[PDB]
Amino acid sequence: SNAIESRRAVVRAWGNQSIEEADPEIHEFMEKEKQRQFRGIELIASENFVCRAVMEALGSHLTNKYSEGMPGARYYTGNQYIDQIEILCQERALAAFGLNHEKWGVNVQPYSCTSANFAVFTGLLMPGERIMGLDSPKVSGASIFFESFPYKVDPRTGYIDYDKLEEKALDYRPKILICGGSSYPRDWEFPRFRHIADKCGAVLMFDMAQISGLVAAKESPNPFDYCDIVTSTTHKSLRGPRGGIIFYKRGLKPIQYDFEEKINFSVFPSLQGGPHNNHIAALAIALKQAASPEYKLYMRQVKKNAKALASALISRKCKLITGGTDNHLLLWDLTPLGLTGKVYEKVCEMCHITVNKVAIFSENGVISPGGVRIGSPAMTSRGCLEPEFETMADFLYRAAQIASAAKEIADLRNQVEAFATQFAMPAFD
Amino acid sequence: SNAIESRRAVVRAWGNQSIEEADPEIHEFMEKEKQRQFRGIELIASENFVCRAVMEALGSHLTNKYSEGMPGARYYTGNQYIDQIEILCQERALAAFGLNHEKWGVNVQPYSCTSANFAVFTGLLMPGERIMGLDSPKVSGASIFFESFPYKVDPRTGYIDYDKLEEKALDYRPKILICGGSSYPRDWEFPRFRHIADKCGAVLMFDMAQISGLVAAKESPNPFDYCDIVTSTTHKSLRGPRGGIIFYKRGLKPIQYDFEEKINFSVFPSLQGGPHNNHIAALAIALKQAASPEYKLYMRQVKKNAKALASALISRKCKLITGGTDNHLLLWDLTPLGLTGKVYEKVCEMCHITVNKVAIFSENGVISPGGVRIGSPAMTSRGCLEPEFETMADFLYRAAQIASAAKEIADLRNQVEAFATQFAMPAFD
Amino acid sequence: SNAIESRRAVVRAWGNQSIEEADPEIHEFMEKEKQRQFRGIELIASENFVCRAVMEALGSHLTNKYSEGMPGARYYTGNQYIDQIEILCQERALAAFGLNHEKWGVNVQPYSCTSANFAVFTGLLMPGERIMGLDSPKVSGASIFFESFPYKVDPRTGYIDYDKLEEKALDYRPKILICGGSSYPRDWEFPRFRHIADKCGAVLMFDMAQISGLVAAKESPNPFDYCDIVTSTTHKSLRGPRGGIIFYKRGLKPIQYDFEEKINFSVFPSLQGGPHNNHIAALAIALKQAASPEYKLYMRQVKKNAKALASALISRKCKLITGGTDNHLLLWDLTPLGLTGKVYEKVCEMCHITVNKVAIFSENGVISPGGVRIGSPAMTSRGCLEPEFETMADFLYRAAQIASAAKEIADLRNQVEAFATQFAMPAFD
Amino acid sequence: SNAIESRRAVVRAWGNQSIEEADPEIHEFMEKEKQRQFRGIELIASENFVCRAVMEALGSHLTNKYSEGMPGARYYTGNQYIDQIEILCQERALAAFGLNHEKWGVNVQPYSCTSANFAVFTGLLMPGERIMGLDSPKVSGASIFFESFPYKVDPRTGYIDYDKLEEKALDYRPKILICGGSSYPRDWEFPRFRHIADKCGAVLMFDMAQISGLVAAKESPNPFDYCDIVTSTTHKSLRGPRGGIIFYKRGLKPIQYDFEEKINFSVFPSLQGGPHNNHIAALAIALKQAASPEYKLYMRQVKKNAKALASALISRKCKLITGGTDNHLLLWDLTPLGLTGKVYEKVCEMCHITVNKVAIFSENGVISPGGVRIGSPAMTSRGCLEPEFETMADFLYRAAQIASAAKEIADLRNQVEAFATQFAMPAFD
Repeated sequence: SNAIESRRAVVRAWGNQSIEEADPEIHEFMEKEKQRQFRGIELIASENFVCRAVMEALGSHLTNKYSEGMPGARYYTGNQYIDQIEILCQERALAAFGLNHEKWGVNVQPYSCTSANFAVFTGLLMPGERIMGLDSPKVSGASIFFESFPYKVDPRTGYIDYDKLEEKALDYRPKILICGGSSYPRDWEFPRFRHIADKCGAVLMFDMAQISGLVAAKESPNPFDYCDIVTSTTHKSLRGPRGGIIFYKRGLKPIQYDFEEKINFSVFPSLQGGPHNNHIAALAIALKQAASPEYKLYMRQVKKNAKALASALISRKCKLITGGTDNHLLLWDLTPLGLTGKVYEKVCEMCHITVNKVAIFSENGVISPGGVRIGSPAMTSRGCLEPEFETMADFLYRAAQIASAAKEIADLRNQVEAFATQFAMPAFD
Repeated sequence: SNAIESRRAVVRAWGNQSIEEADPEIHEFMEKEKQRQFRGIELIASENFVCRAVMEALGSHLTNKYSEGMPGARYYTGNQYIDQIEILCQERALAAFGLNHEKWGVNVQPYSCTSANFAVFTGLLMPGERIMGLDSPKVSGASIFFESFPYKVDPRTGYIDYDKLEEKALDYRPKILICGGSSYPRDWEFPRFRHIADKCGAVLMFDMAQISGLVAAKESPNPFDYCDIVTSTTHKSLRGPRGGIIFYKRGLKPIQYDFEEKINFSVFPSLQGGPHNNHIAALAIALKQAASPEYKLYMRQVKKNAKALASALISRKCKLITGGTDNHLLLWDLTPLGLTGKVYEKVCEMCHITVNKVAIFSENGVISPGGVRIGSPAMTSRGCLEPEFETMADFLYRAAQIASAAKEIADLRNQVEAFATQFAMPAFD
Repeated sequence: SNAIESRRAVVRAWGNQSIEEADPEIHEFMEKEKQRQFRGIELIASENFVCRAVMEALGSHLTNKYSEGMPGARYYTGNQYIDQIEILCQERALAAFGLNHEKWGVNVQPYSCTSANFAVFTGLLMPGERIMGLDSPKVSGASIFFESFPYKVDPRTGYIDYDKLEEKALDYRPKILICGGSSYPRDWEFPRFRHIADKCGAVLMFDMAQISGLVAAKESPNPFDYCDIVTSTTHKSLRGPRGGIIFYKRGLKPIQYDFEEKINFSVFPSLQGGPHNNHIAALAIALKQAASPEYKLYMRQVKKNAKALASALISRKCKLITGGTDNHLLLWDLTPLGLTGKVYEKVCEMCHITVNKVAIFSENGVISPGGVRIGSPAMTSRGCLEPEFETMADFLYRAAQIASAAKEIADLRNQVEAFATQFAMPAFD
Repeated sequence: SNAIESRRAVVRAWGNQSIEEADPEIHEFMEKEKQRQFRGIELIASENFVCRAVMEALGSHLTNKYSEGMPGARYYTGNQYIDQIEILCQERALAAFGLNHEKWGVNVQPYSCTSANFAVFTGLLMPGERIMGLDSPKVSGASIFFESFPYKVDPRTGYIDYDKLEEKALDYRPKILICGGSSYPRDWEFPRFRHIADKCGAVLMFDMAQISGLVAAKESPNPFDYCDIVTSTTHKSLRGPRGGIIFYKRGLKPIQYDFEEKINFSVFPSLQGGPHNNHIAALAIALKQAASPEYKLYMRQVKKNAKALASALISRKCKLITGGTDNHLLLWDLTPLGLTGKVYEKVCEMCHITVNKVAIFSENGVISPGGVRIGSPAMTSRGCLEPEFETMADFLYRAAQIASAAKEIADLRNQVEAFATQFAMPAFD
């Protein structure tokens, strides 16, 4: 039919336009942002670069299909292939962390790690029961609808005070004891948490926001040997898309485990709509890489690049909280240098160096504004080895040296850009 | 440096792989799903096809940047270009609906319409205050943390009973009166809601889940002349990515309006993490199209394709709830034909026809399982005009005729596939 | 010992003083009030006159023993005889209402009927769950801690609309459906409440504040044939001391009944301290009286006196809500006469007539302030028969005639006093 | 009239019967209890002996008038004289504790100290907000409807650890910080509580259940110098009737004070019905006595009798918690003697000695069941001086010697009786 043929040309002329054709203004901004990422140093601990395959999935046709529900029993029919993808993504999630499907289940639908945590609480608690997690020195949604009693690192050392923690948890008796989160540069002592959770009758939950990739690479201690629930992000050290994961115990107890029905129903229909199918397939791709040998090398390099950068700052008499790092991030007290995190943040940005401020403690226990947080995963994905992270520490210290005027920035920005533009940007050129 | 050059080839060999190279198994499933969409009839009222530009944004590099916060005051530095994009997206959102920035504000960060509704409640209510929305004939997250008292359509007619509604709202006095949602095939009488909300002291909220595109095209009544809050999806009639929007009143009242601080803080940091930057730029692209003249033609055709399909079913003595539709969807009572929605759902799927079941009322007021819901936006984007929606009604009725055996399916599937494969699939060939 | 002997004189010198000796000022005020009760007409439906036995119990030595707990299981020792009194009082309560101890249990410790109702809610419900009771045309403690959705009488008739109530209860699904309370001048239809409670899954509670003596005397329908929980006052028509009672079902269901442990534990130790031993023994005396033939004659006179007062107002063309009464109280609309309840209230008081105002409806549906409530138990305990209640109707009407003029109050007060002093006052001379 | 005359005989025949006439069975039980109090040693710290004036008020005609509301603003009319009594009682309460009416207000309606505490919470706090008080080593109504985080004494010493308490309060940030309650044998340090309350932003409440007479007599530190709210019982050391009191700050702050309207409205109509008029007049009598020189001598003897009983146990090598007492009560650890509190409890009862068991700590930190609590107000009101409290220590110890053998109980009971009957019983002969 000639009418049907001209109908196809109308669809294609709309459906098949590129960004530069369809929205010149958005394309201009998206190109300026590609240059910004290529021409700067990315030291924000929670940033990374996704590969092209992850990007192809993110920008694919699976979003056209609505898939409310969980695989196998879907609200909408026509999900044969979306179901395969999500099951494969579930299987790969269990495999990346060496989990057995008879002891662990996994939900890959949370829109983010925050939603995933909130989903755990909603599934396991009545509104107003007691949770107890780590706070940085009614804001969060968890503390609006639940009673939350955050614990704190020892101001004097930067490390968690586990004895005070056991006292608090025993006194308060939360239903969920949460470890993980914020920006803690050392290893969590999962045995002591398990011991504490056992004594006070709480479920033990690990939020692996910042370190899921290290755990997968067997380069951080394994929470799954000790926790009952583990949630994670998918975009940080894992290098997948935005999103979150909920892992939970299954089967008989050391009466069965309760989590699976409650958590699934809490994700949908309670708190979310349909899943972001494009994100789920992208995560399948990232989770298949998280289990590769190549990815284990990357994570080892992340850990080694963070150490090399820490050491270079230590050799310039910088005060780092806990004195270093076990993982990929480090917290730098700028108060000795007479600087605040806010001021330093803005000077670094003037030099194509992105860091972010964080609240820290002074030795005496007062909250200081002079904290900055940095990390290695992003520039490690761009190819940087240890010599380059030492150079970057030199940029960082020089920026601080400048900000102690509280002109010469042009030199630093020129040097940072000359430096950064030497390294590939994944999925582009 | 030769070392730095080989470092670039390592990054590129990982960063620049395609799906078919990097994950053959996921690529197989994603290709089977492209064929499924191309070779079938998509009649689920909430599905649509995104264009390539939207897809290019969805699969772009903006996700590498973390952008916690709202534009202008960001937690992380380095968001100059992401801020531009989100502001442009905010401006375009106001423009698509003819809103003035001095009377309306907009947040484009909700991960979905559900999150966006939940965000409104969290920002405006204490846990446990009274909301009152429309229900289909403690499940939802809103009813877990808030006291919710759903109202119902008149079982006898399918239409909302506004007099009973005014009585209920006056008796119960909710803090928020919500219209919109589920799968209501007629126009909402915003004047009566405003009248009812005024009498009982509630804020008036419209959830335009299903009809945001019609509203934008000035082809459905305008909620913004009457509501105080309007939330919407972004992937259904709008043809953007997944996501939600919150619009809210600003400035002086007919003491200023309160919504802006509360709703923004509820989206972040309370309930969400950082925004899905790729989704926001994709939405900017879709919102710039939603305001075009071409898009107004598309929506007019959606409305006309839904009517043509309704009429063709009416001429075969099908019972449709309210007897037709004002918009893009229609609800079909299959009980006369001696069928349930579940059974019919599975037979259609055997013929590459996707519909979804919904609960409906019988005339006497008992809940019937024989409801099915269908809609026109998806196949309208593939180019279908009214003659093709009449053909599709013929497929639908024949499928029902078959399912009254409660063999000849091969003929129907063959005919549906021969039919569907005549129409372009946006962004592909 | 001389020492020990003189120590007795000191104790007696303090312990054995009369009120007039020890507190002349309080004695003066208490004599003024005794005169006021004797020289006045007491027409407040809630008031009555306790006998000397009740007063001797209220003013006895049982208060000296602290008795936290329930009988047979008390916190303290020394309760051998207090236990027997509370047991006897429990047994007499069951007997007064014809109840069998292995289908009904009873707790006589509540400090007041309000406490008793709140104790039931605390025991049976989680904080924030739904109750539904009658309201007069946040305030109550029940509505602060639970979600209350009150129902109302039909404004046009004064009677409850059981069809609107069944609708509301099915829509709202309360966990407790309460009847009784306020000042309903007619019989509750317990069979309809039982049917409504059954359809929506609620516990059926009757608060028999006003009519508990009428029920005891078999002059009002028996709530225990239908309810699951029955609370009551003890000082109104029962003529006992201040306090409340909780009756609850026991044993097998037509799994055992839940209430006993939950309700007792809510009374003590959750909401109350030790019981008022003086009040429990007083109640034992009143409950023994309530089961006797003489009390049945008193309640019959109470009904006949209220009926005679009503008919006398009716012949003066007064408008009474529902047009009369089934029990001991009536509601009178003073709007036609051009008076407010509060204006008429204070005029009556000048004439030694105590009544109290109440909110009522007008025939349309607006709240009228011209309601007054009166009832017969107090003056029936003073000996008045039907002729004396017709005299009192004449006083009431003449008082209203005076207040429509807004002096000759003096004449009406003197007539009320000459009238009221004709009648004995229980327990004095 | 002959009719009217015979009607008086009927009323008098019922109204004027004695308990012995009207209820022989209750009279028998009440005489048995009068003997039991007279022939026993009452060492329960909570008990006391009301005088005849208090009993005549408790057994008077004021109960016949219903009096919902606060004085000067009552629901009903006819309250001219009841108002003056409650005013007088309010004034005497302020006077007994040296308070000025334009810095402190008082509500004398609470049915019990427990009711009074709960009324304060309901008035000052939203449901689900945080209180923090002392617990003995969900249960209480406060913890069902609010979030309670109890603090505890230092197990090793019996004293409160004010440094751990300041830490807890800063961590938990309660809205009300409560001191007082349970059975603390030592002085509360109000200055530290005020400092803790200030640092964490809480209202400071003192529940003076046990020591309200000592405070009135100036024999215990004055809580009103530091607290914002003070509740109290009325029947323990005050020797009044059962009931409670709420004192609250008024007027300008060192914006006005919030408590008055919130607290009064919580008492009535939220949580209670009308007040117990007989109890309010009784309290007026007790409060007048409490401000008199004679009462100050009684409380001094109460302190000296408790001190003499303690020293006698101490010389028998008993272990008392904190080693003694500042007030009227002491706690005794029976673990060294090899006894449980409950075993010793029931033995004492066989010898006409009333004590009650309590939970205590061992020196390590485990809960011991071997606690017993005793105190001096009851037998001091019967006339005992220090020598008689030393005799009583000998009874107590000899009782414990018997129970370590787990007969010669008979000898000890007969000695207790011969001893106890030496002493007068207030208000009888």
